[PDB]
Amino acid sequence: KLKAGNFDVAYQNPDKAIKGGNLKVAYQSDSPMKAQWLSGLSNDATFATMSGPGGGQDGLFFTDSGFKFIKGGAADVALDKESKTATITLRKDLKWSDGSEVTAKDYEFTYETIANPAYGSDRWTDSLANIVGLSDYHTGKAKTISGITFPDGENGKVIKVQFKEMKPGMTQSGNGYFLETVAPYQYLKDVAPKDLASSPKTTTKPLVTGPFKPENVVAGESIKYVPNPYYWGEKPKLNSITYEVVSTAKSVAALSSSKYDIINGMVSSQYKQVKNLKGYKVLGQQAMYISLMYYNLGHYDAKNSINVQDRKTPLQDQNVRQAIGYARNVAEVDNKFSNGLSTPANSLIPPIFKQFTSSSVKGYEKQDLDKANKLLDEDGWKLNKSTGYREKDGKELSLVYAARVGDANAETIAQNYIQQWKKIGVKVSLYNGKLMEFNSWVDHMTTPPGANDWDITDGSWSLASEPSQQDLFSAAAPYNFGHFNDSEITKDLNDIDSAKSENPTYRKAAFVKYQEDMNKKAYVIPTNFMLNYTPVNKRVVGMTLDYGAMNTWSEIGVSSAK
Amino acid sequence: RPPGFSPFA
Ligand SMILES: [Cl-]
Repeated sequence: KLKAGNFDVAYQNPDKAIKGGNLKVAYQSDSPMKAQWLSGLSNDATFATMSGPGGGQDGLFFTDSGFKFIKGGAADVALDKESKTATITLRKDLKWSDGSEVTAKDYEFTYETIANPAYGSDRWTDSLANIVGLSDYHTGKAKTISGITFPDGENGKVIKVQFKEMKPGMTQSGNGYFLETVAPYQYLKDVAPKDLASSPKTTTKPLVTGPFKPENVVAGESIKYVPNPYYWGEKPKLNSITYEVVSTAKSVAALSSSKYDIINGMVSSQYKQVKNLKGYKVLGQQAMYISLMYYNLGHYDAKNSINVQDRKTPLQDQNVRQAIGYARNVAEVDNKFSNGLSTPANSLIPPIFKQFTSSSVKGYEKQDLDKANKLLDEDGWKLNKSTGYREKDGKELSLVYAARVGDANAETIAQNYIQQWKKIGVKVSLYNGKLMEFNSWVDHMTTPPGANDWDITDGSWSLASEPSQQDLFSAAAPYNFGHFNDSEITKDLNDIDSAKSENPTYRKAAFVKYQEDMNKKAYVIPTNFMLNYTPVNKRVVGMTLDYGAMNTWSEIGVSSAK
Repeated sequence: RPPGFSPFA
């Protein structure tokens, strides 16, 4: 039995909030905090969530519960279909945490932090290539970005972004075709590009635009938020916010002792205990998330920003990729460890984007050992009676599985799949004989070209707030860390964001073909959709998980002290 | 807003 999305979205406290005082928040991370206040240089969702009170790495635009752009935030955006342009207008009194003005150059500088390879960003994508002159700037063929212009100059509050083709998702946040953050140029201009990621000016002592500012950052541990006097909007209620990382093992004990008022991104296996904790209300909603299984299919060319599917591996055969997916027992694993929060995935598009999901799409949600064996049989891999593993040309079907650290069931689940691949005759061993730590895993997947010492890994995503998956799978993007390149898949991705897909009936059919083709080609295998839950202490006022709530950090407060 | 690597939850 799986739990329905009938969790309470908001905790409506009858108690009035005080002045201030001190809120204590934590994020469940077994890895140390990675402090990076520039959106272009940060790859993890862990710190992106922790940077919330500071502006969410300096987010600009406001949003309704459907992630669509609305007016009234730090900046406003307007589209023009026939000219193929976006116009971004910053607020006249938009300021950094040091009092200095946020200008048009600050927004453009964000594009440079990703496009200019000297900063070492992993966020380059085919989506960004749609901006006129950005590809030429990215390759170094130009000195500036021609598609980005300033109607009122670099000091002004207006920026114009020129596109080659208009995209449907442009009315929605997380589209990726244009950026939504600003970076402090004046403060960071004297720092060499290759030094910017490790500079104290982007890590421990930065400048922000949000309601709170980091008074102190304890590297790899915590943030000390205090109210920002130069914030354009409402004055926050609280005196301070402390945002800390908390290990999986210590999370439940931290709740019992009231050390934290809120813990975000808790694993499904702990919900059993969290629900029994009085003094806390457990909120919840459909996670904008997917976990899936990756195959290592090639390498990434960094100089030319292109994924090359050229790795010499038995995983280049389609029948081998499908069988390994069909061998897994995701459903059995879910029913045993996830407390009804994880539903086995049928495709790549999560239930949260309900409009573009289809029950017609059959995937790998149901285990089929017989079909797995057959697919391997009719492909040329014959089982060896002696060893118990399939062989071809005398080469044994031996693969490396880079499994990852997680909850207390992480090591169990990893071995669970290994035994299933054992049943079909595929020899699978763990990477270096032990589970991989999150921080070093990300570096191993994102850094070019790169790694050839793994075959199977598990990817977990805090997905973009827009259904399109160009920033995950497009040929130019490093985030495609399996490094596949398929003409049909590219066409499917492009057709999803084509001019015809402005028509939602057409875009619906483009998503359905994409999901069916991704399942068939089996470059990646959809594992889980998740339902997220959040324990909130009963003293907290104005707390909500609603995606439409914009002034959340300013309106949030407490009813009592410790 | 943008895609991000998550720990596994
Ligand atoms: Cl160009």
